[PDB]
Amino acid sequence: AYTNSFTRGVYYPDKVFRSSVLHSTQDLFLPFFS
Amino acid sequence: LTESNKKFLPFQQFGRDIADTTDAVRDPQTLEILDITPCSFGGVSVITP
Repeated sequence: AYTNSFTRGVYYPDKVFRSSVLHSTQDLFLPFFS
Repeated sequence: LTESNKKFLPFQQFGRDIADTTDAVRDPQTLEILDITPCSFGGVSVITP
């Protein structure tokens, strides 16, 4: 069967730390509601 | 340098800045997080009559 992954499959893309920023990353991700 | 309260995950060793500059580091020998801050600078104005 099938089901919908709402906002799952989300990880930290890089080996670096950030804080209180909105960071854009083009990486291997799981699309939302997939 | 200075002690920092940032949390670096075990794989995380360097924290980058907006300008892709490391603004916080993890020491390879001791696993503690250090603050980074560029040294003071500024123009030198000369006031003269």
